[PDB]
Amino acid sequence: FKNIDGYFKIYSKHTPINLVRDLPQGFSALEPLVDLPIGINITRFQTL
Amino acid sequence: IAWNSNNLDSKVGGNYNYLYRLFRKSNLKPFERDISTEIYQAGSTPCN
Amino acid sequence: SNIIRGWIFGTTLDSKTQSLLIVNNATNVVIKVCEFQFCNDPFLG
Ligand SMILES: *[C@@H]1O[C@H](CO)[C@@H](O[C@@H]2O[C@H](CO)[C@@H](O)[C@H](O)[C@H]2NC(C)=O)[C@H](O)[C@H]1NC(C)=O
Ligand SMILES: *[C@@H]1O[C@H](CO)[C@@H](O[C@@H]2O[C@H](CO)[C@@H](O)[C@H](O)[C@H]2NC(C)=O)[C@H](O)[C@H]1NC(C)=O
Repeated sequence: FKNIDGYFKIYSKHTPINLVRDLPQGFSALEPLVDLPIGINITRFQTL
Repeated sequence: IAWNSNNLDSKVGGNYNYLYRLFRKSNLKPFERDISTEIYQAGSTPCN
Repeated sequence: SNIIRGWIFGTTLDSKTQSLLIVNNATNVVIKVCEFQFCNDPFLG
């Protein structure tokens, strides 16, 4: 998630895994998903 | 692009539909919109 | 099991300023920019 010059930019990627705990190793580049012209001052965030 | 619109937006009594921001703690960022209507505190002694 | 459903981004999150909601409800993906009075503990059920 990025916030630059009035644009909120989102990149993402999905991966199949088989584990129980701990963020896994490896490499995978995220691709552009969306670019929203919201024009607000984000400083904090909260997960739903 | 800018053009004069006296015929459309001027009223003989006075057209008060159009508004601007005269006070902000800090300058805006590029392509940021501020619609907040919060009583601007000039000095000390908070306003409530 | 699709527990994480979205996010809210903002400054004060209390309807004096504008906030961004990105939520995935059971049927749609909803993106809104409004003046929200968010709950202190938001969640889905
Ligand atoms: C974006 O919002 C932040 C937080 O509301 C502003 O930063 C605050 O600015 C006030 C003074 O105006 C300070 O007292 C706070 O300590 C600041 N907090 C943080 C976390 O920085 C910031 O000025 C806003 N930016 C714009 C361009 O309005
Ligand atoms: C997920 O959110 C969408 C949009 O907020 C809901 O769709 C709306 O539902 C109301 C209530 O029936 C309708 O009046 C609107 O026309 C719908 N908007 C659409 C379809 O774009 C949807 O119902 C929500 N899903 C759940 C499970 O609550």
